[PDB]
Amino acid sequence: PIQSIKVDPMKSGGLGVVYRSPDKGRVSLYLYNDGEDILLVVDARFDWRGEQNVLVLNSKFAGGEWGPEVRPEGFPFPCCGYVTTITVRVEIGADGFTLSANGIEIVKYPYRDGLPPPVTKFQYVFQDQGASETAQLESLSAYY
Amino acid sequence: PIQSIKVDPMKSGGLGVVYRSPDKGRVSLYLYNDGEDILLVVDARFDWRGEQNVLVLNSKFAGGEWGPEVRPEGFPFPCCGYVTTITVRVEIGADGFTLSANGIEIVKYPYRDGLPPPVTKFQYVFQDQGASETAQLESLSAYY
Amino acid sequence: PIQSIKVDPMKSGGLGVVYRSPDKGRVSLYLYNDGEDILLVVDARFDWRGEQNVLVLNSKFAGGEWGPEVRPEGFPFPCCGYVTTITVRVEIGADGFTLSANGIEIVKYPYRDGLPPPVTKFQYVFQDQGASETAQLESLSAYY
Amino acid sequence: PIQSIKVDPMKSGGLGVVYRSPDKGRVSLYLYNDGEDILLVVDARFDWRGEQNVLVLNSKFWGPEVRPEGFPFPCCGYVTTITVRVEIGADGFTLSANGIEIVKYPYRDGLPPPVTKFQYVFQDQGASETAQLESLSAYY
Ligand SMILES: [Cl-]
Repeated sequence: PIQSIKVDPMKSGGLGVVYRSPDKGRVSLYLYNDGEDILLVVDARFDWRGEQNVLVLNSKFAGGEWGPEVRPEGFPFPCCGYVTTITVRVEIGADGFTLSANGIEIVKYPYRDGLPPPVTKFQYVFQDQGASETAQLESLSAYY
Repeated sequence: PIQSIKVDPMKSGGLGVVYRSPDKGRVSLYLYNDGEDILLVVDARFDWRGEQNVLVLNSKFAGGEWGPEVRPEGFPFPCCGYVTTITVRVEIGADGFTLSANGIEIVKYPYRDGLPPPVTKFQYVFQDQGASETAQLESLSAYY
Repeated sequence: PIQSIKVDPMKSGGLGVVYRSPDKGRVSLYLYNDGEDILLVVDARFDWRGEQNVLVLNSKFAGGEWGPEVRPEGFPFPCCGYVTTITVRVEIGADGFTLSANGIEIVKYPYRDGLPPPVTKFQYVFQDQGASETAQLESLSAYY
Repeated sequence: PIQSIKVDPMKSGGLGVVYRSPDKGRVSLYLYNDGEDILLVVDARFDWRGEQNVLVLNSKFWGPEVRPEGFPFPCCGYVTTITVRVEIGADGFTLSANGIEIVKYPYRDGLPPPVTKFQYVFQDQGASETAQLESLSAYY
């Protein structure tokens, strides 16, 4: 349900994850620096606090408050309560993060004030909301 | 919008397709014998004849009539009018075909009476129903 | 040891193979048009009629003689009589083929005059020469 | 040419690497615990001090060295993409390359999982084509 890989400080390249989606709950991906600031959360809400199939991007300092949510369209939430295998990729660009899902680009996310790279940790968190089918993590990768 | 591969008669291995889903229309995959009978259609209805996110599998002889529809759950249609990359595979087993999408097994389908392998041809067909994102075929594969 | 796909007339995309290499003998990939001209042969000689670890490309008319033979470097022939899986890809570009193996571009190859695409058939052929490990075909693909 | 991923300690699953090979030098893959013990190194010697195209496995805190056949060192001057996978099984590591099993390596006393670190290290020895790391993976 929770796994991380820590990388040698990363200012370019990509982080990827493959997982089987849950019918309920949320899958969260956290990109941290050593300060443990959240440079980016990619928070895919399957069914979460009354929201269905909602993707949320945000950042924040370690003991800190969420910035504004961004909510892109195009994340491959399966219909009808189904589940599937999802591959997600975060490019660490000069500009900001680039998020792709199944090789399709979802959103460009410019780096937030005082939170640019290097990334040093990439974390998967599945949180349940009484799902019939819970998320299964298959892999975590760093792309150089 | 229509593309096929022709193979030496296959009685095992697999046929795969990758494509970018459409927001409307249907993507059907046809597996034929040398007689041009349809041993199997894998009919992914994204938005077709007032149906939405429906998978239909059936068989019929060349000029004949469709037999009994099977409508399995789990095919990973995207929510919300979104598109994604879908990988589908059909194994040709001893007793039936095994259909999988994104590496997850969808259903097993016993060969219909007098419609057994060998498969000799595997064809992708997308038919529009005024989609704003039309299907894009990426590849067709034969597995030994 | 011989397998082929016939595709619809292809002026675009690519064609792929995946196989487990032989410790001797040759593996040839032929690209035909409808007339059965050889628009390209990618002939990988592991141990063949005097030669070891040599790559040969040519084209010929169905009738006629060969052309000037090109022998690129870079083809991943394994050392020491080992075998491995080889992935090979032939892009059908505007001006010639591009050959790659395991994702590394091996050579570009301008179309011989009188022998441009459409390509209508991609064929794999293994010919033994007393291998302790013969080749095994894993897949053939058309990319659009 | 040195990279690592540190993972929450793993007693099952797998570690993968993809890189483009060098024509000289060695690329070495290390599996470490918390104390930097070498639970296993997979040392692909393309051209390394007299040895050519040799695979070497071992562990340390040296000890007996295994030398499996079948690792896909390319012939001639050549380089390619290589995909190596190491499974953390119950009996030991299982190592494969380009989808093919190369050998099984029982854990050695004092050196069991969990694995906390997987590290790639290319050391050059005059290569005209240097190694290029492409990705490092953990499988769960
Ligand atoms: Cl119909």
